Amino acid sequence: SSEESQAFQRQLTALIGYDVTDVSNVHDDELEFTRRGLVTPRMAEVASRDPKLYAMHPWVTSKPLPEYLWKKIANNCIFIVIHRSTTSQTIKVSPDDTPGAILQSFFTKMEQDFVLRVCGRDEYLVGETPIKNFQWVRHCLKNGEEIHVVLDTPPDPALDEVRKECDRKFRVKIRGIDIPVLPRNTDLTVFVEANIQHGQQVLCQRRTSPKPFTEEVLWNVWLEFSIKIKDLPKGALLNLQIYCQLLYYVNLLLIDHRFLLRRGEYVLHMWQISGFNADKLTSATNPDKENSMSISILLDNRAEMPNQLRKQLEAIIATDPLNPLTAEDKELLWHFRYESLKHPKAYPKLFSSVKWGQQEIVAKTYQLLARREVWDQSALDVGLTMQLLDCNFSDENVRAIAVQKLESLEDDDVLHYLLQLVQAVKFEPYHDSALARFLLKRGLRNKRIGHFLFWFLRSEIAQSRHYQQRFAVILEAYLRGCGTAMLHDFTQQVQVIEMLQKVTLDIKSLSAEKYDVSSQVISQLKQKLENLQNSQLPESFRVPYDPGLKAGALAIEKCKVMASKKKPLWLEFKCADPTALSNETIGIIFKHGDDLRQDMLILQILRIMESIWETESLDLCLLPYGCISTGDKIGMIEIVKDATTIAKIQQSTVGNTGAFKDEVLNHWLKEKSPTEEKFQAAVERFVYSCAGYCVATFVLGIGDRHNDNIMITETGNLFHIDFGHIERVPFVLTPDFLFVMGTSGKKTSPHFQKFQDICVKAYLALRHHTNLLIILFSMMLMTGMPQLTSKEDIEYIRDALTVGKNEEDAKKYFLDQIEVCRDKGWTVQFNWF
Ligand SMILES: CNC(=O)c1nc(-c2ccc(Cl)c(S(=O)(=O)Nc3cccc(F)c3F)c2)cnc1N
Repeated sequence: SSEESQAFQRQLTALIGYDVTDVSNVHDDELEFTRRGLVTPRMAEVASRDPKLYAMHPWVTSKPLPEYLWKKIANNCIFIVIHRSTTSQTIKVSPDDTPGAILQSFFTKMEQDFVLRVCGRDEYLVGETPIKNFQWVRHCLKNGEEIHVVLDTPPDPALDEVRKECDRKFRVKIRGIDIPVLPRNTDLTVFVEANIQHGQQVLCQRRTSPKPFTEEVLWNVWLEFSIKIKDLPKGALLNLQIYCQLLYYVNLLLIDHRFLLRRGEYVLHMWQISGFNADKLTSATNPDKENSMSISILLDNRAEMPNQLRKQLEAIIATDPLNPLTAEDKELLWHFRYESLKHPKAYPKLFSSVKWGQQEIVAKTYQLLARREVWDQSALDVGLTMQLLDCNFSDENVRAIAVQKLESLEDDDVLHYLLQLVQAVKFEPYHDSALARFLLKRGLRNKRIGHFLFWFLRSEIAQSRHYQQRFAVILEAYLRGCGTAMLHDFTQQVQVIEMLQKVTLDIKSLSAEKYDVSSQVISQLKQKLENLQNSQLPESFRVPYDPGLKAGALAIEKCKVMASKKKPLWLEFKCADPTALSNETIGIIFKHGDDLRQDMLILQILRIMESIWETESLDLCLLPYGCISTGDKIGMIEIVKDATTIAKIQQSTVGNTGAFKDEVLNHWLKEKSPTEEKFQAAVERFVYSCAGYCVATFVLGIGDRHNDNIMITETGNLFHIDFGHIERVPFVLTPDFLFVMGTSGKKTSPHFQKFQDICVKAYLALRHHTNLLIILFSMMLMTGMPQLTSKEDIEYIRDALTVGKNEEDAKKYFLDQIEVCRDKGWTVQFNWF
């Protein structure tokens, strides 16, 4: 430790937003043991990575180029437009043409160190991929637009340079509980419930005598459990809870990171229930020693299946993730564990049929996992892998075969799944996990991944006390290997975000909950932005939410505070790239008031749904806008260009306190389209994007939305906003949407029939991926909600995806829902005030 060493570590702390060397809220070694453990995987990935592919991070896919999109290539021909200083020049090109081939199919069209970069962006077309297999290229095809690439020097890889670095039964003594003040109620009773717990399966449970609820309550009882010390499984948690009814909980790992039984005296500060949630499982103690309840404790311690059994089995094995097993189901899985091993899809259920509190069963479990050829030969099924990483599996061997599968994800697919894999770190018993390290590896290997990993981790560190220490240790590890270049770049973004976040807080307080932005507010705002430009603010920052774009200077006069109780800022920037082919603006909405973690989670489910749709050649035209959560009820949102809310459209030549008429959306649509062509391209886009959002939202159960929360672009693209947030309609298909499709008001249309057609296609696309959608929704709820039912809330999607139907029963169902919305026209829209 020099200065040096510590100098650098001070930078890290501000990048993270947490001090990982602080050891004042720990009662053991684990965290520091993870900092040192993560050194090896990091270095291995630094040492092993390609310097120039790392510096240029092509964003590519191995996936087939969809039916739509080929249908946008005419004569096996793709036009690319190079640029050198003031010169341009197109180049006709073939789908399979590697960027190296294209570059010389240009030098022959009349040295080595020139790269095919994108205009506007830190985005290279490089490495050995058919151009059609770069994502920027596919963005340009889907979107009707031309590919523009500058010709310049390949970024110096030197900038990315990484810095030099017993058969006794188990018992617990419950000494007592202490809390500086209760005043919440007068009196009542309290007991401590101590649960021995594995994969949220309670192994044993004892409680204390009840006693009067006073500021200090002492017991001081040995609670003897039914289980032997030797049958405690690794990852087993002492769960300690205070009831009246549940008020407080905390957990202690019975077995530690060094495989030793937790021995000794503990005073543990607890988390308060504020009224099935990832938070409940944390091995972290509450850092607030002042206001917190504490508890103190001492630890002193080959055959042939009856054709119809086999079909019993296969029916169990073919049932959904949320289908409960019975004692019988479990005994059948376990008894026929080797038969079950032949089915990859049985793995979750088979592992839930294990008695984890028996050492000899656990051992037999390990013996069957040594026999892992069927699993290792199986194609990655992400949904099934995801299930083994959720709250029901606390065993490291089980969780580690799940991660093993994830190893073959391409980078493109990591990115689809990144937020939910970061969130899944919360179901890990230990800080250092095969999952922790896979995310670490994948981040260091790819800058795009590594950038989102930063903000994903940072979002949790800034607002999860339960989980911020774990996530900070993993973030530090990332940061000590991403390169001083990336480090430089994160520092800047944090700098800007902090600056811009003060301004949105300051400005909010100034405005009352009254629907008016006062002269002197927009005055106050314009002021700070100048008083900040113009100080203060970096010459240019990378847009988080979109790491290719770089923002430069604000456009003070386009900036404003938004017609919302939340008073978000609407900021606009000049794009610091001269080579950019527009002068369109980079818009970021900063907002305090909403939990944008919920938005993130939903938005990422929606990108996934679009990939599901792509595999079956459907484009439902979602606009899943960028949205980075930054701290407690605060963060950033992407401004969609030429977009207007659907409430604002209705409050037209009409006006305010009334009333909703069925055209207007159509007029606005023609009003906005320069040619009757463009109009029709818009009505088309509307039928698709409409369909996508009705399926998506019905499945996620977030369909009943008010139309100030539904937007549309000038080109017909519908999109829901503010997921926020939190008589029944299944989705928002109002008369004004129908008109545009062309069916006032109980008939059929060429375009309604199409809409109905597209919904049915896309719905059925999703149910093919039913098990994947269900695990995502279930983790979503556990790691990003208020409270959620370990039956009914999660089970919504089961019923939405119409599990255990044929394609017929389902098409019916969805067309039924389409109707409910038509039968109710404007009811629920009006029902708002
Ligand atoms: C009026 N809003 C817009 O024009 C707009 N809104 C968004 C947007 C997307 C998601 C969310 Cl969650 C939001 S917001 O609810 O936080 N901001 C907002 C502020 C004033 C009025 C609104 F209707 C808003 F949605 C806004 C994106 N691009 C846009 N062009």
